[PDB]
Amino acid sequence: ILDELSWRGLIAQSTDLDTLAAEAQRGPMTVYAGFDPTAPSLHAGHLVPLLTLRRFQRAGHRPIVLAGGATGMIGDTVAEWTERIRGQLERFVDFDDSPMGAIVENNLEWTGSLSAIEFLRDIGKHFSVNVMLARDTIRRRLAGEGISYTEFSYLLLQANDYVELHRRHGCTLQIGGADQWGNIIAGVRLVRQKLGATVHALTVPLVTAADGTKFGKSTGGGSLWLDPQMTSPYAWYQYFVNTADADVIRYLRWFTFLSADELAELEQATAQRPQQRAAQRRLASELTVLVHGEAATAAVEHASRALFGRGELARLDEATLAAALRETTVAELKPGSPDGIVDLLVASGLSASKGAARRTIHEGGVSVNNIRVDNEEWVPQSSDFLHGRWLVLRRGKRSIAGVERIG
Amino acid sequence: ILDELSWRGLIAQSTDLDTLAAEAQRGPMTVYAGFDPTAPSLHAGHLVPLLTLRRFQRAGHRPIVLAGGATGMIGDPRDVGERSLNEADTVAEWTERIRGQLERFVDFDDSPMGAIVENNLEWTGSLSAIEFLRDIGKHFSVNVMLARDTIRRRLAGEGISYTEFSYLLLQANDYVELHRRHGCTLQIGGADQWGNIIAGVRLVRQKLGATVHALTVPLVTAADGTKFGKSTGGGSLWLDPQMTSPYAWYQYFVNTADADVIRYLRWFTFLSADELAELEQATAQRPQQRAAQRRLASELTVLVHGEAATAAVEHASRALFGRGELARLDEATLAAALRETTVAELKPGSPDGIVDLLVASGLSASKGAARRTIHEGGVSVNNIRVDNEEWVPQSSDFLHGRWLVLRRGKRSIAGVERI
Repeated sequence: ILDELSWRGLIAQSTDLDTLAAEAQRGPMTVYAGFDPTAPSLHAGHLVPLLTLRRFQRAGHRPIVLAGGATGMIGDTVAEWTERIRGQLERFVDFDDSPMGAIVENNLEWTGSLSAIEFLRDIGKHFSVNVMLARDTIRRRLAGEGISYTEFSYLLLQANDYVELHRRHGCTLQIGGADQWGNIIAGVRLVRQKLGATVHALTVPLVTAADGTKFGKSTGGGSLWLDPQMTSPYAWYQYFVNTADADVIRYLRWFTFLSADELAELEQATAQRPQQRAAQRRLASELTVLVHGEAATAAVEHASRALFGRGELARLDEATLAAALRETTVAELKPGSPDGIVDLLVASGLSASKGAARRTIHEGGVSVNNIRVDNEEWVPQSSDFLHGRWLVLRRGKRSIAGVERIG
Repeated sequence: ILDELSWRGLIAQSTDLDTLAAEAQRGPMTVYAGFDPTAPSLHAGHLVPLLTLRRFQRAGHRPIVLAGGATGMIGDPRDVGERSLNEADTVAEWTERIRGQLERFVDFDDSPMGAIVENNLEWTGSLSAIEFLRDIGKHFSVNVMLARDTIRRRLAGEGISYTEFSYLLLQANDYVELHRRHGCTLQIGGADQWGNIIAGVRLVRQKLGATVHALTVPLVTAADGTKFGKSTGGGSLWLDPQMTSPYAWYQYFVNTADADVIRYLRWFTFLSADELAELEQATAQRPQQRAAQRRLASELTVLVHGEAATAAVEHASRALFGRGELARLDEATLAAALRETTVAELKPGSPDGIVDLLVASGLSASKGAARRTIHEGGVSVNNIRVDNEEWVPQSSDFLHGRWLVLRRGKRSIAGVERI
């Protein structure tokens, strides 16, 4: 288990690895990871922690998801969050009535009834201002935009959480994002002091692409939401299928369960057959199946291939095609007005100039509905529209835009 | 009132005086001062803020003494084993003892100007970690708190616990809470306390939008540079009689240097500018007579221990050096009086003779040197010139059947206490 995470490169930081491995084989651990419940859904940023809990469960350990209700209430519906999220959480970890079964806790269970005086006396006395400050995270925030005394205290609440989870569920490892380290180790120390017991920390890296951009950002720079109504399965698939070649294997070994040999063979694919995207499409299906299931993934794949001349877009059902198209720019054609391939290309944002359109058309690079267009004056026939609503324009084999009929 | 304080020289630092003056005329302010002592008693160190509170009342305003109960309840690293059984009862004992003393300085009665003594546990006790961090903690910059130089200097080396770093927020909060509950509009303290008093002023504006005020009072230093309110060698002078006898209280103030006596009279008492002028001349002209110091001692012993105990302490210190009759003295006073000097304990069997007692009590170094000093000039036993050498103490000589007052010249005295 620590061997798995290690070959995959998933262990950013940790307490003693040998002492931890020792605890692992000893018997089924209870691992936990924290979550802010103010959010209406889990997004792409929760994937590594969540996936890493899944990894621990497979290896036979028990995962706990700790809802940070305390902070949500201080910070700047916590029963509601759970059931809003439970559909998603279940995709990663298993909730059964047995020993390794998953389990959502809420740190309000203890923090909610914690007085200011207990906090300051029984927790705060074990903490040195210097040590707390003595951190690049807080030191950056101190040098940067400043930190409030409340923001500075979170560490203590977070530490207490570990003590309280160890007491209540025999919990002995906390996992988190690489940036959450201080929070976690604080908890290990507190547990040592308040309880005499020895426990562990292990962080996983933040994912950031070779080009420097941060993982899980959408088109508008928002979040990639696990929730289908917020981020469509298509938007979800699309995202991972457009992973750079630089990153695709790393992402695969970090996010999926492919064996090192399977990853060897895909590594070759990216080397020898890069325009074919074997690695991207595999990554895309694995992460889309994970979150949105197989049936939903199947549609998206067909749609995705159809849209790029690799398929049959007549056989895609309106719901699917519509969703697919609404992720690209779409020119909404009405009575009048374009009604011509040249016009449509510029309107849909596929060609900049009407001049540019003409050019690419005469290079054979333009296709409507996967059929090529030679003629500069081409006009859309009535029977061309898919489901009476849609045209699919494409330049080369990579860039597509839509056209929506309107009344 | 601001003029009263102004000429007496009692404004160490303040927020704008004009604005504060404005509010004073507008009518009765509620002024507060806080105390969070070690022991369960005030000492000389508290006099100035407290007597200053008294001035506010005399000037028509309402004083509040805020017992800072929260800090002590947080301060002990002791654990529930041992914290619990006692915690809340000793806090309630600490407040009543202090409230008893407070009644000397400030008049409690139902009335608008009626003093209130509160304990900041009436809000902090039920304050939750979440409320704390949410409602109060958000208004503080860590950067700003680190800058504050009490903290800046104390944060060098091992530095400080999260708890010690937090007290500021709770201190500040007391101001907010007291403005909510009593429309409290000014806090006063010692000069050193400015830092966290303004912390409160500030927090009251942020949280509550109101502009409130701050006025500190001077820390008292002798003209010779020494700190006020410390024992000859050691520590505090307590307001509690069974920690510091009334005699010791009187004598502390009777020994105020000439250099300080008028200033202290000016800060600790209600004498007029003219009355002070009179005593100032008195001190310059007749320094030996100690008029100023005796007034100080008298004024401050009455304030704390009442007229009767002051009456006793004056009679005792007169009778003890011949000038008055020690048959009249309260045993309690006489005991204190002799316990300041060097007292020789006469157990049963040990020698009685006047010469033995002289050597026992430190008044003479030898059995002969004693025999010597007895002759023309004399030792006195209970203001009685002893002229025989083999003089033994009769049973009826012992004052309250316990004490002999031995005196060598007219200045050095010692006590004999039969066990």
